[PDB]
Amino acid sequence: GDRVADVIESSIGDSVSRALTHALPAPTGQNTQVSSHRLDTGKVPALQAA
Amino acid sequence: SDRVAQLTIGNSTITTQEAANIIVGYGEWPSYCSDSDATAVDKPTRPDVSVNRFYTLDTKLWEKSSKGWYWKFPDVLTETGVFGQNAQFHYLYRSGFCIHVQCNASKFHQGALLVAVLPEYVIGTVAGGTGTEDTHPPYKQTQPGADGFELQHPYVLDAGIPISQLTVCPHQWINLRTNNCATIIVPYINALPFDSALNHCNFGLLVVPISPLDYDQGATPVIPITITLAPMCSEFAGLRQAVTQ
Repeated sequence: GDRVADVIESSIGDSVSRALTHALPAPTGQNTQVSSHRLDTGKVPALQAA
Repeated sequence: SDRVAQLTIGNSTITTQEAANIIVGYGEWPSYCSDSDATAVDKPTRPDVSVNRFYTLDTKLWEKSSKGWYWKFPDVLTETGVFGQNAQFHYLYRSGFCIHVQCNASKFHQGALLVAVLPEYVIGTVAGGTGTEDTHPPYKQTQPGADGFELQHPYVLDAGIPISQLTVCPHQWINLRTNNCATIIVPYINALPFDSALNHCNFGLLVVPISPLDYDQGATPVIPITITLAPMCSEFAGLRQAVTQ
């Protein structure tokens, strides 16, 4: 049996590999939606951090 | 979150990581002419994306001794892209504008530019110096085109009025230690619903250094000031052959 706390609460032995991503069906190329002019501050899709 | 911005219109996008918010002239966004304000009966043409896009027209060099420059709207665009063609083929024109003035430097450079929009910016002459001669400014000075024109006497805006009160007009400042651009949105300003893009300049864009550019020997000395602008809600009417003036 287990009695000391660190042992009861440990994750030692977890065999379930957590996955951050999952597959989605994609039988066709994505579509393009209508868009209009946007003149905002704060929003900046073009800027990235490679 | 007020310092960063993206302006997308047409097939053009602008980015800036050192902004100072956006000014909307006289608190109102550009709009198309209503059926009650309109008077001309022909159906207008509204090209949309082909003319309401960002156009980068000119780059000036900011020097320690620069006095300031100005540009006239819509004069600056009358010969550029599809917008120009429509302005030439049509008698009537109306639109708004998004002006984006760019000027970056380093955290060791200093200086401040006043960027302002002055409607019906009539130019005056020095009247022969003595003021006894009633001279008039030439076409290349009233409508300088894309290259703009340099102010001779900035203190009085070359029109007998104090630049110290120019801030009563839609404006922003480019203080190098703070921001590297100015964005002003201007609605259509006139006493008529439509007008000629060639004979009438609705407003003038002034870019004047109030606090001189300065830096130490060794730092990049070439500090450009670039002018990018985009028409908004462009409408045209009164079609016929193209005319340049």
